[PDB]
Amino acid sequence: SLSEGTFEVGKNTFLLNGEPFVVKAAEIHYPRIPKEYWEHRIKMCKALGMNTICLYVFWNFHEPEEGRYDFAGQKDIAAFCRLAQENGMYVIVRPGPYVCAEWEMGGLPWWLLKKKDIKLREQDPYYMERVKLFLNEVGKQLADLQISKGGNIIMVQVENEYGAFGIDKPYISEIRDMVKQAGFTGVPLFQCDWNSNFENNALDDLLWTINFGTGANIDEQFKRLKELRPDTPLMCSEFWSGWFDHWGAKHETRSAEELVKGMKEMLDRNISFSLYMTHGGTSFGHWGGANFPNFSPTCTSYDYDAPINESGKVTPKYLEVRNLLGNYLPEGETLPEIPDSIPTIAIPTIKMTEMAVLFDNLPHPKESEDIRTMEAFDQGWGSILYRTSLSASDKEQTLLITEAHDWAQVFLNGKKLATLSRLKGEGVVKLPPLKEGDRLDILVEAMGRMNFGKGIYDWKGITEKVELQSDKGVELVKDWQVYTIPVDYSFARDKQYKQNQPAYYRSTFNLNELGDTFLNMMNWSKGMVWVNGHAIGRYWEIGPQQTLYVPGCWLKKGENEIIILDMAGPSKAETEGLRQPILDVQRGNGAYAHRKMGEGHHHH
Repeated sequence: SLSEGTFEVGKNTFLLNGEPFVVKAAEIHYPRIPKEYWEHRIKMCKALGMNTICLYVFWNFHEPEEGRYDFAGQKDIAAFCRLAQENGMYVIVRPGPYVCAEWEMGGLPWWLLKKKDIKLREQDPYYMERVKLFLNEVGKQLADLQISKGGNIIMVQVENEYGAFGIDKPYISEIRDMVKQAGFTGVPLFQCDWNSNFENNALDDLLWTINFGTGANIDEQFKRLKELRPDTPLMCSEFWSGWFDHWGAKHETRSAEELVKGMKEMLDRNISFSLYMTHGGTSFGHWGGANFPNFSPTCTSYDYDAPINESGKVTPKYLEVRNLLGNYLPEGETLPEIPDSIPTIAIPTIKMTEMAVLFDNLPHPKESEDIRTMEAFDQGWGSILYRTSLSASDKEQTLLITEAHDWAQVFLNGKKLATLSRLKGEGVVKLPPLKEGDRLDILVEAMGRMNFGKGIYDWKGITEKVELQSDKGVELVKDWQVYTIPVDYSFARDKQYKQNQPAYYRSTFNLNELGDTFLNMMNWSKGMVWVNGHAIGRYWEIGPQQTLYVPGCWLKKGENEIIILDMAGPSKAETEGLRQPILDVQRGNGAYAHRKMGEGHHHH
């Protein structure tokens, strides 16, 4: 076997193979970076002056269906770690089960919600059992990569900021035991929390660390920790810097100044850290999360205004941090060279030739007397259509959908009547006089499940009931035909394309030269996109994001295929490839209630 290296918690310092070592880590999310660019992004982190990469492990990404573990291709976290080792970069693993990170349900799998009374992030028998099985799989993948086994992994995390969730040491203790039983026994295990709550779940046999963002007061952050443990090395597990967007909210950026300063204060005290988002990348497909308690979906782009932008390019911020770090290098040391950027191409207008109307391409219906959530129909992602028939009526009636989780379109005999957005907490629809048998269609699109606090308990579809009010009172609407519309590329491809309402659009285009491009979705309403089978992510006319990053590595010389699922109908069925992204263009009326639009001068 390979020789055994070590990483230890020393006296006021970390020791890498017996020598003091300051962890200068780059936070990276392997699911948000095309597997073909992992190497490139790793090199960018290296030339930046980082010596370590911190990796959250996204549970639902690897086990989208109970029992169906996946660690191949984009999900091959071992491959990423090896790539990291091949570039002399150490790794710190945060194996979940919960990771937050503005990701779908904070990393927890939707199928856990199939158990109505499931209790998350505590010793619920079913939850704990799945956590143990998931961790064991992660162990089979990364345990042999611990530094103690010739690998590059120096530390492993126990849970994630539990202090901001509750107080349950027995739970944390069991999680710790599972991590150890999973195979991670050769390196130190650590906890991370806030200066104001780390004592609530702090275990004595574990390293304690603190998380905070730009503008924090270093001394005020570690003051208490030094008291409890005078000899413990200090580490800001996650230094949050930058800004991630939300649909319907103004785009923002953070100054390189404040960052460089914050990073210098810690460096000047030999305080270890992980720049929370050295490279954000993209929340491809349906993986983006959402804010809690006020539902707010994050944009597809996870640029974060990080040193390394979404497409992996150098930014003024990169240079400023690279130059800063370049000073704290060992005596007689030179920073590695900055890798060349990936070329960008502009693709000429692509006209969607084929079109397939969703209502004319429905899967088999699931029949249900009462309303049930999407998960109750064994679906975790995509859209879900609740259809029924209504009795005749002479006068107008009103429909109250009690919690269309996320975004719904309501149709009467195919004609759109209304659009209800969870961002505004809407739920009422006006019905005109009805004829016996009129068809009521309620198409509910599920966006990301909230990823913070109790937001993880986020059921999609219609959560409780649908009520009809008439001159005779209010009654529940029952007897439903339920159609689950999955996000699988396979489902989007298998449609009756031919040649207002929800539809799949398709077209092929030829390329003679490759490179990264940004699809202009300015002509479209809302939905998701696939290019050569890859799920590029969601888009929404309201912005701030208007383009979708498409990696050149997912493009091919010759014929390329693009499929777009548009929910409300485009202004024009065509898109184009730009060489620059659009992340600061908003459209339409406020997507949120005025008190959250953050602006008031002369409304009305």
